[PDB]
Amino acid sequence: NQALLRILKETEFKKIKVLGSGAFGTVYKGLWIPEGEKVKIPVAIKELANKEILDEAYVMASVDNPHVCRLLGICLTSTVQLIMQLMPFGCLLDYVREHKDNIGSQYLLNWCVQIAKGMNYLEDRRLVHRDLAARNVLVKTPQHVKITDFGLAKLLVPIKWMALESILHRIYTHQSDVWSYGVTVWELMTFGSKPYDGIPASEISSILEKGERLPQPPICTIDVYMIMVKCWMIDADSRPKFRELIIEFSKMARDPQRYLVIQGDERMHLPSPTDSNFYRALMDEEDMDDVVDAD
Repeated sequence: NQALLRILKETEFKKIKVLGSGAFGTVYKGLWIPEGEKVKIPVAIKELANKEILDEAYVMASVDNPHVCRLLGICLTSTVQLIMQLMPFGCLLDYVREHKDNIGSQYLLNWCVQIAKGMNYLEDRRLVHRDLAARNVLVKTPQHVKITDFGLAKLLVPIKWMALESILHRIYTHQSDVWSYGVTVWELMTFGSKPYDGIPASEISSILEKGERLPQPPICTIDVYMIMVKCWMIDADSRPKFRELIIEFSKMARDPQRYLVIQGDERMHLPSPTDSNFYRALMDEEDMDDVVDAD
């Protein structure tokens, strides 16, 4: 459906401020000015054959799930610029670093559920993300996270997030996405530690072949670490399925203290109904499955 992608002229938007720079391009806070109107509407803009580009943009614009960000519009000039909904809380990687040791188990486990729900939706569509990482998950509210940057990897190298077969053979599948999910979970549980820090990307493949993996995060029980380890099995078909991961983390979220050990966790519960309602009226009106609370 081409009605899902708005083609914008550069005259009706302007980049105002940089939010982050990558290898794919630069992300700006921006403003949309509807033609014939006076209002400035805050948006996010990412500046990176047109037919090949538009073909993929239409796919990205078709993504409709509470946990994957949808491409809303595009402007093609000398540059390709993408427009999506601005999310003030930013990327989850920054969020966990800036809130280190101050995040409750209920939030961490529920984020794992939500990311796996978003990836399952892509898998059902037979779509592969290719670049899942904490830097590519955004916070809509503390209770609601969303995968972003879908489509860009294919459209345009994260060795330390990649499945061995991706490193060696540039094979990308749903099951290589599961490997990167495991690394993403590791990032969250360590509050944004760098994976294999101090180790050259050039030797990651040899480290993995020797059976070495990312270490157990200090807050993870053995059951949680075992899920991560299963995500990094050499045999792709022996790794978990996103559908299974949804179920597993949803179970842990029902008894969160049994699965993560976090100091002061008893005062880091999910927000009250009052506060959850305020957050939603104010910045999260889209429909979404209820978060999993403790039994």
